[PDB]
Amino acid sequence: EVQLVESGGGLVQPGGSLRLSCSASGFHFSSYEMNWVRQAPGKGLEWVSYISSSGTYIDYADSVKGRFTISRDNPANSLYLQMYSLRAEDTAVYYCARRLWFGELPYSYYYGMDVWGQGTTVTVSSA
Amino acid sequence: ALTQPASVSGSPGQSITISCTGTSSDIGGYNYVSWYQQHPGKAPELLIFDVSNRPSGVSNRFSGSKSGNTASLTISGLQAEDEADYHCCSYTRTSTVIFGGGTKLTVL
Amino acid sequence: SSGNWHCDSQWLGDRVITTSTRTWALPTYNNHLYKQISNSTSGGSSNDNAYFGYSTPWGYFDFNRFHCHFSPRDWQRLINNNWGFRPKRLNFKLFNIQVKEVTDNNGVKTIANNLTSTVQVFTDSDYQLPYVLGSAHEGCLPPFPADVFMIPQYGYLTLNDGSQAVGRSSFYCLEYFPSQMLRTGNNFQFSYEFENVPFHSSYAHSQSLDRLMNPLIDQYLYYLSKTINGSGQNQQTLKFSVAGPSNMAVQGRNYIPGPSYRQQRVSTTVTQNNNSEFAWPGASSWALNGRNSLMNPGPAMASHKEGEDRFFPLSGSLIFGKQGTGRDNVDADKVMITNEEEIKTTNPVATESYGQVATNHQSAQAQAQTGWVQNQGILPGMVWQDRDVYLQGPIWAKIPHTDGNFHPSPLMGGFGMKHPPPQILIKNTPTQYSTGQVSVEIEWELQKENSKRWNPEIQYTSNYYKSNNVEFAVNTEGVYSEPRPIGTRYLTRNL
Amino acid sequence: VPFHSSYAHSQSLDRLMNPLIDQYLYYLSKTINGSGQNQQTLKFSVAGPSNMAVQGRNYIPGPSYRQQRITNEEEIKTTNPVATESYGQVATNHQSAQAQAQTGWVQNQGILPGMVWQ
Amino acid sequence: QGPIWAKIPHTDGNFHPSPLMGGFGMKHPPPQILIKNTPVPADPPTAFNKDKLNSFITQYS
Amino acid sequence: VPFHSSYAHSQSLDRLMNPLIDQYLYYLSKTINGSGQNQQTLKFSVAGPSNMAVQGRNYIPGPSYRQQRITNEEEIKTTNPVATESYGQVATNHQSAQAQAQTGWVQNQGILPGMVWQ
Repeated sequence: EVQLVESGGGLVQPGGSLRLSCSASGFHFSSYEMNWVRQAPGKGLEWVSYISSSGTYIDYADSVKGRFTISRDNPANSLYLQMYSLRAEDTAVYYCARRLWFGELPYSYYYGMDVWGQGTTVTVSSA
Repeated sequence: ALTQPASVSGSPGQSITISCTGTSSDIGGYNYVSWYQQHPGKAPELLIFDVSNRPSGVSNRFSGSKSGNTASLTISGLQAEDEADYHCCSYTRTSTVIFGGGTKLTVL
Repeated sequence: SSGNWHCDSQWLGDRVITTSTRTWALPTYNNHLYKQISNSTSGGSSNDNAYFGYSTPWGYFDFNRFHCHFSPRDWQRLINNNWGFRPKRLNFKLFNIQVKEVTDNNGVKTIANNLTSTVQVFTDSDYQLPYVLGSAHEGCLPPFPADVFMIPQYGYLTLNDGSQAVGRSSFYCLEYFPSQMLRTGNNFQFSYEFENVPFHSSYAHSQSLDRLMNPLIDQYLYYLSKTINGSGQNQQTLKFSVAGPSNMAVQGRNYIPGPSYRQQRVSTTVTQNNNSEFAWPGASSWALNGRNSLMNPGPAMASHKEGEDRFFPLSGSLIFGKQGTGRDNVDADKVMITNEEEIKTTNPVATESYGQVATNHQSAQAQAQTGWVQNQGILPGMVWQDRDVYLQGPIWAKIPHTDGNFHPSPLMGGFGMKHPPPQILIKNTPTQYSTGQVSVEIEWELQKENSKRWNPEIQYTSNYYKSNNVEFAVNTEGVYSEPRPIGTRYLTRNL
Repeated sequence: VPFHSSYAHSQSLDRLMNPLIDQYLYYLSKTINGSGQNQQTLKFSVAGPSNMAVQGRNYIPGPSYRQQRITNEEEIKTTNPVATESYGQVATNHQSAQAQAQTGWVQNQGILPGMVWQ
Repeated sequence: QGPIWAKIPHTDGNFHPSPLMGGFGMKHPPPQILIKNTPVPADPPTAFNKDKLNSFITQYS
Repeated sequence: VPFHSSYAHSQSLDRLMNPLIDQYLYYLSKTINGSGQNQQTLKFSVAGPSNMAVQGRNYIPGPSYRQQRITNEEEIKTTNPVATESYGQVATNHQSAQAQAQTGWVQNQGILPGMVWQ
């Protein structure tokens, strides 16, 4: 009954902007991290950014770094990725995913991503 | 990133193994790896987290190993369901994660 | 036989009986001698590391860590269902003593029973020797009963100026104290009664120190809201308002959080840390007789603010280590770092300032100026929690015998005692060694959980996911391991 | 009233350890791996006899109020701080990649738990 | 005008428990006394509905 | 030995349920929204007096060994299966998108925990 479903957006122009949003339902959203990863149509997964539950740590893999931001509203159970200065180097299915958590006390970390979003397709094309 | 083969094939019934090799910051030093099966147009599903640890939903036939500077997924008893693209994920030294090119498994 | 094998725990009402039986092997240390030891032999390149003292041939028994007395299960059982605990009685038996003598001709040695050898073992109940148990050293009985251990070598440190002694230094002869002598038909038992100690607090406060208020009512007290009416000259004015749920920062509170000594902040993501060698220069440290010394662990303080888990106070933690960990320059994930955050309600965070204070007096020509309070010691009206005790941590430490002290509870946590369990010294008789059994027993009194809380507690639990090995258990090769440091604060009380 | 303490301690507050044995506690030894750029790395090491400055201690030296630098109290220098010297240091900021760690001297100090003094 | 007693937060340690707002700090201060009007519903419906009853006679005591 | 029963049961085992109120249990109701391709869904409804056949019951009728279809036993049919009828059904397969659910009839049923019979 754990459901990550993101609306996001479709086709957009190069140099333009886009705002992807996600919706966490069925699990406590405020505890977990959340990740944005993208799969270009013919290529494997690539991790764009992650955001901590409290929002203290927001880190970007450097391809995008500087052109996107990430935000999460814990009372609204919604993760946001807003992006500017899009390139064709960014066209992918973007996933809303979260990392493993087991509900324990602090200083406990688990490496892997437990639940995944069904995805949203983003097409950045000039024509 | 993490280098793993383009594709792997096996005959039904027999166990086969995919590997993904990485630098000492990605894998050799840190014990972070994890494995995902994906089917076309489906969100990835986690198989193995940490090295050998496995989630409750995932089946028996999937195990994991780290021989050092390398990480490997061993699938046992291949079926038709097992056809999918297997991904390798490991948080790095700077705590930013990286993947690998994906590997398609073709059951003959 | 001179004694039986007892290991188990009995749960009766509020009492716990912890029975451990271990098997030890003691060699001969110092070739039957006393020896000066100092820094200069090992090279003594630091004035802070300068020491002088004596290593003695004897060994000693140390049970001062918890994992000795409590199986991981009975620890879990204790933590989930209890609000406090403390030791009552102590019962120690030495039996099945054996002494092996070594003969090596060229390559291969042959070890044969020597029946007439004696073992010298005494207990110092007047605390006449130097007492090294409260320092959290190695050599305690192994957590897992099947493992056999090498009894530590005793030693002590007396006063020094650099490596050289002074006339007020002392030399203690462990041969000077009357000691029962045991052969393979002898067994040594004594008992001990624990002095009055407070129950360890093993709960996390449900409410913080600043939220004690009722959210629905205003206070009758008043605070200063506004010092000017608006933009311009001569706006000086005095405005006041009720302290109420709207602004809770300002409500008058009976109690205030405890002491603080600020620790530097280290991140477990190495790229957020500064690119410099700040490990020694950066860390807090207290100085004594011209010798610098680190502040470790320090006053009991929350490890980090709520929601920030990659930060740990530089020197201010109890950092255990995983099974197999190297001795020197081990990577950060080879060690286990405890966090005290459960106290963060009552106690300030270790990496943050305790508050601010006002430096100057305002006038028309001066702005009200404030400054950061880095270290703030006890003020009347403070409340705080001590540091937690862990399955892997010390139990007690000896309160130094001094003019005075405040809050004798030891800063690594556990039960401070003026007359702790005495030291037990042992040796072979003056190439030979001994082996034997130990059975130690403590009786623990419990504080039962009274709560009326409606919704369920946090409990300690073993996580539900398939793994190669069961945790708190042997691997395939036989090596027992403890996966993580288990504190005791789980259930909850009101503040 | 308690008995007057007419004696000088054989040992010093910080030397109460057993000199032959390692602790099971680790301390933070090396924070930068090597000279260069992006070299931050966290290594630890076993607190023990080799470096005794860093051992974790159950008790600390008592309070201090600094003096400017004739009976003399130097017998109690074992458990008590020196009047003409600083109590210690405290970190004055959060370090980060941008800013180096800083410390300052504790000129006066109040009671904390675990202080013993003469 | 001011308070009489306070409750000491149950803790490992405190110093000079006297509450900073004055009066007598205590470990077992005088009990709390809690009181309410026992709810009497309005007229319930004529066939059973598992929902709790949200309509009540206005009352105060 | 037990007292022989010369009487007839007032009600059948399945008629024990109270007619007036709803259970708090739910049961699977619709497996598809509507007719067509890719309509799968799961809709859970309450077992209640409207449809009694689906309600949770605590007991089942006695064992049956089917005769082919004079003192007659029609008294006992409250708790006992009809001799000339099957005990019931069991599902024989795993459904999937590629296979329909199948079932078969029980010609002979042995004791199961929670049976009652005359």
